Formats: sequence, C-alpha cells, structure tokens
Amino acid sequence: KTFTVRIVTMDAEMEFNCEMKWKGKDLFDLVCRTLGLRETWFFGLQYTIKDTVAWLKMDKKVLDHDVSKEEPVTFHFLAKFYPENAEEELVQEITQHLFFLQVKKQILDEKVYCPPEASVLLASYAVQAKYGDYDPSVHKRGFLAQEELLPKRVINLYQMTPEMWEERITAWYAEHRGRARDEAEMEYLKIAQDLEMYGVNYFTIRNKKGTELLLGVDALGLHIYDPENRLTPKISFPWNEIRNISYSDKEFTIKPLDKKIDVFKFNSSKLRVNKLILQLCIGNHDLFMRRR
Amino acid sequence: PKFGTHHKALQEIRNSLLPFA
Repeated sequence: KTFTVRIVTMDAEMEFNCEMKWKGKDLFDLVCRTLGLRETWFFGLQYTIKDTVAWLKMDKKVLDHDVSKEEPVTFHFLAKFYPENAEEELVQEITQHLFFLQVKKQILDEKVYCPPEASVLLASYAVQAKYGDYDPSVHKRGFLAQEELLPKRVINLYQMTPEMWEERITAWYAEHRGRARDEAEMEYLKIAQDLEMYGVNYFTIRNKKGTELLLGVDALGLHIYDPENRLTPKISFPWNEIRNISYSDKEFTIKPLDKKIDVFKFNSSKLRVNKLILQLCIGNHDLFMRRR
Repeated sequence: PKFGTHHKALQEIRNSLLPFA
C-alpha cells in the first residue's frame, strides 16, 4: 500500500502518499518539484530523534529511517546549507522566500545573534515585504502593535516603549517605498548573511587537553570557538586549506593541507551528532568547491 | 535610497537609539 507523510515548510503544509519502497530522493524530488524549487542542494527533509536533528538520506528508504512512523510521518522542509552569497545563488522566488522565513525566525528566536541596530533595519524590510509600500492613511498608528518585529533581547536593552519601537520601524519602513516583496526579502537576507552566527552549525566538543569547546561548521570552513563566544572563532580552517577530516570512535582530526601546520583533534561523545557533523562537513565542502 | 547605504543606515540607527539604555 501507501503511507501518508506530512511535509512542513516555513509557511505551508503538504501531505503525500508514498509507496512503501520510496527512498528519500522520491519524496525529496517530489517536494521540490511541487514547490517549483530548483536550488535543491540547499535543502533537505528534517525530523528530530531525541533532541538531535537528522536529515532524510536520499539513497535510503523513507521507512528505514528512525523517524516516528505514527501517521502522518512528518518531515520539515528546511535549508540545510547556506549560500556564500544569497543575492547571486538564490534565483527562484520560493527559494529566496523560504530562506527569508527560515533566517527571520532564527533571528527573532535569538538563535542568530544580531546587534540592536541590525534588528531595526531587518524589521523594516520584513514589514515592507508583508505589507507592501507604506501608506499612512491605511497603516494607521498601532498597526504593528501585535506583529513581533524584534528579538526580545534588543527590547530589553533600551528604555523604550513598544510605540517608540513601532514609530522607529515605521520610519525605516517608509524608506523602502517601491521595493517589491522579493526585493525586500533579498535585502533582509543581505543584511542577515553578514551576521557572525549566520549559517553556522555549532557542536560542543573537547580538545585533547580536555578543554570544552565549540565546533562551527559553515559554508566557508570549520571553526573552533570558546563556548562563551559564538561570534568570533579562535581558530578557522577554510575548506580549501583542509586536506581531510577523519573520524574514529569519538575522535575527529582536522588535517590541514599545510603539513607543517599541526593537526587538530577533538572529541564528541554522541555518535548521532558525529554523523551529522560529517554530512555537514561533506556537503558544505562540496558546495564550496563546486562554486570554485 | 535616502539613507545611502546599509553601512550608513546601521550607524544612523545605532546612534539615534544610543540615548536609551
């Protein structure tokens, strides 16, 4: 027979009837075609098993995955990789739009840090995209009163009332007259992409001396952070300056192309997480080279 | 774009907000 799956995107919900033998590719190619999304390499189908994310493997049967099989079997369509330059790599309208929504939520949920002034400018493009051009006779004072435009973090940094925020965002909003939906969403993305925590996947690790650290895996390379500073890495390894990443048991080794440069090894305990890290290393490395 | 650039706008926004803390 068939089994029903529910597919969750950033703004919609879909439901598909899958033959029992369907691999990830069957389901994934179908979702992308339905969306008219052509830059498929950025995206994947996500589910979460015991507080660790996992991605649908293409060459694997949907039901051989350890996703909860209680109907409907649910997957979240999300970007797994991020482009180095959004304006140039995101061509389809739906693609730009789903990145916009995935990134905006990261910011409002404070998963991606952004300075107060960046959050105000980002909000103004967000409202421009949703409400179109400004018109003071239609969008009367108080029309953004219940709209969620800023991270709670920035409003707890200022002696400012909500009306003061709304007044400030509206002024910047008015500055974007003439900008179409897609244009405002792309502008939002251009600002967001320069943020330090943008597009980076963080994993807690330990160096051989036993010191607890963070691994950052993003489009440009591997990064090592002190756990209290996710903004600025202590060490970076660009993808082109890396010879190989080997994995064994719970130990990673980063081997630089420059043989005189010491090797960097670290441990991670959870093996589900280590599999994820490798996919993210492999995929990001591939896209990095193919762009060059 | 009357604010010129994003690089300028971010600074305009930061300094006009700076009097609150």
